[PDB]
Amino acid sequence: VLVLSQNTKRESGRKVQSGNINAAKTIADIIRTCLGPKSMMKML
Amino acid sequence: PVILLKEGTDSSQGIPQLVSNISACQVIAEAVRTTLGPRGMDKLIVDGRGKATISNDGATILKLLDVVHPAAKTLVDIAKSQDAEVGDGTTSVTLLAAEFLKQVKPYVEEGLHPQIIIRAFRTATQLAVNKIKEIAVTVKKADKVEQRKLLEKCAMTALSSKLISQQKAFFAKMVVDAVMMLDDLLQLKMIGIKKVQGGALEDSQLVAGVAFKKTFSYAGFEMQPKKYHNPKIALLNVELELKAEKDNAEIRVHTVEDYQAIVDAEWNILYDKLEKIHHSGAKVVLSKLPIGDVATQYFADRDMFCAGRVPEEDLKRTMMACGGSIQTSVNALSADVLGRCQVFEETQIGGERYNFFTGCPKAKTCTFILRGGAEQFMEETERSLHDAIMIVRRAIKNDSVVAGGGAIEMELSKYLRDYSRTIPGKQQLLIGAYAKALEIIPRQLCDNAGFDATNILNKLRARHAQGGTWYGVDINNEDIADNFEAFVWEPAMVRINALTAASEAACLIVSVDETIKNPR
Amino acid sequence: KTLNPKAEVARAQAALAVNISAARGLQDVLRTNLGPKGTMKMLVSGAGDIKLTKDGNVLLHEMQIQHPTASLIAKVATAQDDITGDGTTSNVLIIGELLKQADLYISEGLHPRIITEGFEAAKEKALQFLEEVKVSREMDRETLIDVARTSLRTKVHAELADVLTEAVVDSILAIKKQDEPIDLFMIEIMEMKHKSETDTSLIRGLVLDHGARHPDMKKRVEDAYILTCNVSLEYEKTEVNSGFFYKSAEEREKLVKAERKFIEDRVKKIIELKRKVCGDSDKGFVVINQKGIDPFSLDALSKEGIVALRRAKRRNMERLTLACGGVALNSFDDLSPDCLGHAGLVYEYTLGEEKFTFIEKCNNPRSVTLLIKGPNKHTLTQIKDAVRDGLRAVKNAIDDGCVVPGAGAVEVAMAEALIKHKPSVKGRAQLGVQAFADALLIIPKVLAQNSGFDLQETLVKIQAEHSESGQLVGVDLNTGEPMVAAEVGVWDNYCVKKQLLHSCTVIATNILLVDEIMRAGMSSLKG
Amino acid sequence: ALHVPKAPGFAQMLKEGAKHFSGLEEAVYRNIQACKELAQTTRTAYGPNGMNKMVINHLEKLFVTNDAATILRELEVQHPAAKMIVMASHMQEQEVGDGTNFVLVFAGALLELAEELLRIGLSVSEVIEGYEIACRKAHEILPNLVCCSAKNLRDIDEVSSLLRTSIMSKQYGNEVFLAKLIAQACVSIFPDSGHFNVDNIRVCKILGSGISSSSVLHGMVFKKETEGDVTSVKDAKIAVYSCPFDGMITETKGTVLIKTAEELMNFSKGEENLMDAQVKAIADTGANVVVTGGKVADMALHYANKYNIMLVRLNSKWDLRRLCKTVGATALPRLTPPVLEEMGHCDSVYLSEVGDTQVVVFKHEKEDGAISTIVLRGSTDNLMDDIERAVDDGVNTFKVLTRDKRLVPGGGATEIELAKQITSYGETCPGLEQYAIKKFAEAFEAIPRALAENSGVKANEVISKLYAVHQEGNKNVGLDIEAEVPAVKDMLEAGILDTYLGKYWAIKLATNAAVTVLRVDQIIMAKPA
Ligand SMILES: Nc1ncnc2c1ncn2[C@@H]1O[C@H](COP(=O)(O)OP(=O)(O)O)[C@@H](O)[C@H]1O
Ligand SMILES: Nc1ncnc2c1ncn2[C@@H]1O[C@H](COP(=O)(O)OP(=O)(O)O)[C@@H](O)[C@H]1O
Ligand SMILES: Nc1ncnc2c1ncn2[C@@H]1O[C@H](COP(=O)(O)OP(=O)(O)O)[C@@H](O)[C@H]1O
Ligand SMILES: [Mg+2]
Ligand SMILES: [Mg+2]
Ligand SMILES: [Mg+2]
Repeated sequence: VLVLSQNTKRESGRKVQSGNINAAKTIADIIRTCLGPKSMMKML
Repeated sequence: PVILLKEGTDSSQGIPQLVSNISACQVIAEAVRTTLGPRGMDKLIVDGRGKATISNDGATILKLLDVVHPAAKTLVDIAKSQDAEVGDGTTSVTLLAAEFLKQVKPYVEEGLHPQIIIRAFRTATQLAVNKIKEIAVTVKKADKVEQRKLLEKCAMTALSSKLISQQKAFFAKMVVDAVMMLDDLLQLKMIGIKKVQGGALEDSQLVAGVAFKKTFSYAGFEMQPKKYHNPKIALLNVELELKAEKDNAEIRVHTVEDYQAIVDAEWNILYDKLEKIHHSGAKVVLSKLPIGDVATQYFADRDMFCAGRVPEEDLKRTMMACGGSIQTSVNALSADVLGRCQVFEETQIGGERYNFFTGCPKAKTCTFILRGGAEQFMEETERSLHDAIMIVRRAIKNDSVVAGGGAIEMELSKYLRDYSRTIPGKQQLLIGAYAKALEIIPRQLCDNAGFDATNILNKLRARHAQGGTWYGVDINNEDIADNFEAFVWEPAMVRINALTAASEAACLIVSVDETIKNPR
Repeated sequence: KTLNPKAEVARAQAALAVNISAARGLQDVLRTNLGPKGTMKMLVSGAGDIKLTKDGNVLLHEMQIQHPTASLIAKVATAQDDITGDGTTSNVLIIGELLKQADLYISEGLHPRIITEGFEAAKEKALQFLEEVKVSREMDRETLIDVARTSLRTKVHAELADVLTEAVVDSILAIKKQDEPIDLFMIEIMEMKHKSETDTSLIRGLVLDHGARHPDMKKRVEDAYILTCNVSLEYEKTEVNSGFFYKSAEEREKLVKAERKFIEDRVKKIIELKRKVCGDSDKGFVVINQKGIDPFSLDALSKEGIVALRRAKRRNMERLTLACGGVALNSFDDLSPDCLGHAGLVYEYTLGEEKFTFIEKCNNPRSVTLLIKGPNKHTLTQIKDAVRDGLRAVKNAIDDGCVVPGAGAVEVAMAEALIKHKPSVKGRAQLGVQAFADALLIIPKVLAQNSGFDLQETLVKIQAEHSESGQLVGVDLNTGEPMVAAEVGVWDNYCVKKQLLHSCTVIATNILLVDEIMRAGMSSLKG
Repeated sequence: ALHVPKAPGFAQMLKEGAKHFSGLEEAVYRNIQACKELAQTTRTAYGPNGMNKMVINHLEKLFVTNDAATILRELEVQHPAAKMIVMASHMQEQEVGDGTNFVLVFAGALLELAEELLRIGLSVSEVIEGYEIACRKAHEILPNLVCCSAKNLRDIDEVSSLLRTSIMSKQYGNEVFLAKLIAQACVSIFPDSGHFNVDNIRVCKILGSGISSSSVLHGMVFKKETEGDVTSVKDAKIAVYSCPFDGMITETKGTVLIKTAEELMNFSKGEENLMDAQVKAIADTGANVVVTGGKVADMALHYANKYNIMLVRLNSKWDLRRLCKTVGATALPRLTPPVLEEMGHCDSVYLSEVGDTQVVVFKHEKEDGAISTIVLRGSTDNLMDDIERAVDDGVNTFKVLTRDKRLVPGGGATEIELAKQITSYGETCPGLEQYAIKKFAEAFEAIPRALAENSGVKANEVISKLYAVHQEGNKNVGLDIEAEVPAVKDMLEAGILDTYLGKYWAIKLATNAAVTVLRVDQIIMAKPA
């Protein structure tokens, strides 16, 4: 078996951009809870 | 979260999918690339059961390839279509499609609209069809000798790149006589192809009647003479053996008197049927149902021949050769329902007993006896015979031959280049690439023959530009000559059909930018 | 949650319900350790050790519970225990009752911010009422005795409780001062495995866990002198690597005597000091060393009748210096007789493999030693924990210039004050004030449930008796009749209750403002 | 490490394999994203410039077509919202048969806009009310945009000019010949008083040349052969028989009971005499070809070939009824020879072979008739399937035009005009539904943008030019396809017409799907099996 690279995965551009935008939106929606004086405390 | 499609779905974009399709098409075409001209070689395909398949035709090679690619199946489809239509140029259409795809690959990679490419392909195909129909030049009123010579030349040209190329001067007259005796409907099922082991290739003969293999025999087969001067063939379809009348019958016999009466009546019915069959004046009895041992011994005591287990196709061929009819009942055996022949023999060929039926002037069929190898050689000979028969049948209905080799391709390329040199814009490059892709036929021929392709192509282009039209390649003299004067003719229905199939395949392949595969 | 599929997370309602369930489960277990009428627990470890205790801080740690809220509650209880003292079970009960009262009003369409704002005002009012409801006394011996008896009544039975109370009071009065605060780390806790009756008294002196090593030394010594030191008396090598290079056996013997002359000089100096101190034969000499002693020095000191010790702790030197009054010197430079101690009766006691030393009969001792006696180990640990709790309670009552009656009259008074101050609060804080007032009445309810009487009727009778007469009417644990807590002798603490209320309010504010439990940490699993 | 427990209640009693989505982030937003991702798949294949799609199912079959219905049917999506969208598309195809990708794009745009409408702070009830009001307004102003109508329905030069716009969207390039063939086939089968049937069009796939060798037939064809020796008959009378061409027997199990030598010798003679008498009585009524639908015998076939009788055997049930309705004859449940009413009215029956396939052609000399057959040619099976699907779509469009002769301009002018009218009307509506109306007006711009993206030019400039043209005073002006520059062109002069009732039903179904999806805020599923 002749291969150029082993254990390598390449994606497109639109899909990568959509995934990055979705991750950023999820992070912003998760972090938006702790904002303002009426916010709540979290525990980890 | 829930995913959209099922787990196991594969997808891609447009440019990589098209590149993969072009690569698959090129890989598929590279397999049947060396099989073209007379200097080409055949292949050997072995399946899982251990059976070899040696055939020079590209159709069988593409069928035995077993390709599961969703895009590589376009070549097999057009190949099967060309084999079912005219049945000749099966690899030429694939080579042309591969060349068109390789020519449009850089144009697609550069960033061009596929609709413009499809329109250019359609326009080029229409222009090529119009040019071929214009430069056809067919005869208006010729004699029968001229038509026979044209058919013989077409058969010799079609049987020039096969395995029986050394004996192309013998099979041409045979296939001509076989096609000429096919009435007007041109029935291919009335041509029997028998393969008997033993003998040489030049020992093949063509009878003007019917001939089948000897079926099963009983103890009354050697007590009858297998030779008659002017016999009569009676076509039957009833069983001649001691059996019950009906399966859903019940006899409630009383004492021994009725038992003996029924026993005597069975033999009386049998003897009455035998006498009614014999009184028809026949000598040869043929039927599809097997014959028992009683009738075989009864027919041997009156110098009569009988044979059972006759196939349906063989019986139909015998009826078409003689002129009788299938008579299921024996209560109407006149003189117009029996066969007639001039000679009937029974010789041994290759250690197998065969029956010969010939001499009838009103024969509308024939039988071929192919000798040579054992299995693969016989199959190749049968395929070549079928291809020659199809070529002759197409030339009979088309009566318009053209020059072979590569003169028509060069003329089409020159016409396309001259047409593209006038229209400006982006339409010039596409037609130019389409014309340059048609020049791969002489290059492939020179590569298969082992000669210089560049110099030959340059000389052909110079001769076509300085014109001196039907000039192709030459393998014997290793130069260029006149293909129309060298008795190299081919039907015009092979080039147009192949061009249309290649155009359709290109339009179906280019207009695809997505590939979805479902699991299981 | 989409970025890490292998991570659990709770929402606003789920985490709140989980916290409420955990609080209820922790409250329903520790509700049987309030008051002296509680039940004892038997803890069995993984090795096979049995522990019989009644404190809540030990039960909250020996329960084997894996929960964040339970861990926080146990940490708060341990902090309260090692900062103040007795105040863990009641703290957990009040926290659970407050959480239940808050959850009762949360699942009705309210915001926890209003409940927190109401709880803040309720705690402020409770503190303002406690700042004026406290009673200041002179803090005599009877008050401390009653406080210790009330603190130790919820541990053992009666006679042992009174004995421990008397011992703690005597030790506190012995270590009592007029200018310096109550300093700990002075009373040695020695355990014994015999005489589990009336034997856990107070020893006016010090009891060590190591005796003499030379068998030729005297056992019972009358009037002797105490010498506290920590100088080394063994074969101490030099810091730089050296070596002997003798020639014959005479040089070897000379080098052997040379390395021992350094210790022989100190031995002769000690002998001369002892001869100068004594002179005749009616007195003795006791030497207390912190490091080891070579057998040569032990044999040399045994010829003069010296009972020296070796290998001691650091607190023993300070205890001896505080009791006898000597000087814990480090070198034998200015060895003056004024840096010695005075003793009275020194006898060595043997208990099989172990060996102890009794140093009693002193002039003016300031560091006593409590001799704990028990049949097994669990009883010894329980008595030690009870003594520690009593000492902490006595120290907290002494450090404060006021007293607070126990029982449950203070909680009823606080609830009545919060009810009277309920309509005087604007906004929607009335529900929070009512919840805080109803949550403070969990102590009398649990007390009446553990005593063996009714709850609602008892609470109604107590409220009626408190409203019909402005007195500190407590709750009886024998007949269920409304009695006075300040008349019998039930007393508690003020700073302890203040810290308990502050911790309860802090826990309530921290729990009611959390509604998200996420666990997105590393699994730390590779394979 | 500390492990967080579960909520004591529905979380603990949720059982394994099941899921729960109570919040709007894990339900409404998830469904909106799934619908957007589903609509983004078939977005590039919309107008005539849309490419094809090679879909391979689990049966190892190829599907290289252009219609979105087959693609959606060959996806097997495990999503509830996508399943509802597929069901709505199938319902639209069953009702009309020419509007699936448009409905998908409309629903996707509506859901993508409702996402931000709920994100900014608006509720679901006000959005649903505004969407319903906008849909009612669009349906009210829809009949006020009719600019063309069908005059005659039996004219060849008129019907072919109407379905050409719908055929060009599927087959770009070679569409005039297909439109002419469809018009001729519809005219040859068009009776009187309306009532056009959709099951009177047959499709025969024969491998041969290309699309230029296709031709229509005024009859029916079968992929069988002749059982007897009779080749072709000129003036023949077809005699259909539902019963098999054999001797009838009893349904109850019964055997024959022969006696001595008399019955044993006379039974076969009497049977043969009865068979010969029946064969003679069948052929004495003027019949020349007998079409059966069961198993034939050898003696019957021989007796039919003796009297020159053509035998045609077929096993398809519906094919027999179609052949009976084409020639006007009926069926018979017993071997009974006809007299004068159950005869045959054919013209020419012959057996030919084209493309190495022997087929029996029943050509009729009458220009009218009952049903017809469109013989299609091609080299590949995918192209033949695409041509058959295009012919079916053209037949459906012709049926829709016959049901309603109201024509509306296509391309991208009607949607732009409707959006402009909704935006102009929505500016005078107070409350909170004005934002929903303005969003519904913006959802109509997803068709011109997709068309401009598929053509190969910009979309914003084309939209601005179309808006300026509509504001100037023109209405029947849309985008251009053959023009390489972003410009506009008149739709009435070029001949771009579409069905009004079909578009109305498509918009209605899209609005119904939108208001049905925008009503569920929590999904409760279980475990797959
Ligand atoms: N005797 C000949 N002289 C010149 N050209 C020939 C001759 N025989 C075959 N060819 C050329 O070889 C090509 C291959 O033909 P053939 O092998 O018969 O079928 P296919 O085109 O399917 O390979 C034809 O295009 C023909 O022009
Ligand atoms: N003898 C008693 N008389 C009245 N009340 C008592 C008595 N003993 C204990 N209590 C009450 O029981 C409550 C619980 O005391 P305990 O469990 O010993 O310690 P903690 O207060 O830390 O829980 C105290 O608040 C106290 O008021
Ligand atoms: N010749 C044309 N000129 C302009 N627009 C066209 C033409 N043909 C089709 N279209 C547009 O392409 C769109 C797609 O039509 P079609 O694929 O037939 O059905 P669907 O709308 O269901 O996809 C239609 O909305 C129509 O407006
Ligand atoms: Mg060939
Ligand atoms: Mg206590
Ligand atoms: Mg459509």
